[PDB]
Amino acid sequence: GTILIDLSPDDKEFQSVEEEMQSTVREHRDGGHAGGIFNRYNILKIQKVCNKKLWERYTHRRKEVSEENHNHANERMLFHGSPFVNAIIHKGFDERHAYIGGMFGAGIYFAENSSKSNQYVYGIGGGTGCPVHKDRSCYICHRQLLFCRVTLGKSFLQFSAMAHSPPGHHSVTGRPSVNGLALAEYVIYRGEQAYPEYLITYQIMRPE
Ligand SMILES: O=C1OCCN1c1ccc(-c2nc3ccccc3c(=O)[nH]2)cc1
Ligand SMILES: [Zn+2]
Repeated sequence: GTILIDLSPDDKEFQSVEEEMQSTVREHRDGGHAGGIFNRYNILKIQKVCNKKLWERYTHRRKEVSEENHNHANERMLFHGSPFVNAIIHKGFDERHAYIGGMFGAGIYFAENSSKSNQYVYGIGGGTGCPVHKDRSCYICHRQLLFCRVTLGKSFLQFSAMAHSPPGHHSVTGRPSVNGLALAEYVIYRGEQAYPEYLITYQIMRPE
């Protein structure tokens, strides 16, 4: 049921999604171990992910959350990196896409920093890196991230350096409490609370 529509680089929508990718790169405390060493990306393609059934599943849950939270879905656009991006865009998010060992429990994790999601493209901790060269910092191989619409609802705030949401909450927010430059990360515990809106194909770029 999924079709992928290419955006033109001239399209304002391409440009605004690219800007969110590039502008939310940061340095990571692993010195690039998981995701590679880079300050920016080479964006190769941005595609809109269109699936009516998955969209309706998302908006149905969004309305339920909204109604439980004074008509406020608390919807964000957030990055998700996973070796399972291809399954996600066809079948939707579900329990198989959860990070069982995540610091906020077994849920599906999203980041404000694109560079954080980039650390997960080849698996937890970058796995063994790219399939072709076994390099977590590969500058040749094409990578993919999702830029997703995510319903947070009432989000449980965790200050810090598939399970259930905390009672009375629809998500968890992981607030950075140490690294002053890090943006927030978020966890949802139901696949229906995220829609994979854009598929971004890119390379990390070797700094000069
Ligand atoms: O453990 C896994 O088995 C199935 C799939 N998976 C997985 C784990 C973590 C991530 C991931 N974890 C994050 C943690 C924090 C912030 C972003 C992310 C992010 O974009 N992705 C994605 C998928
Ligand atoms: Zn490679």
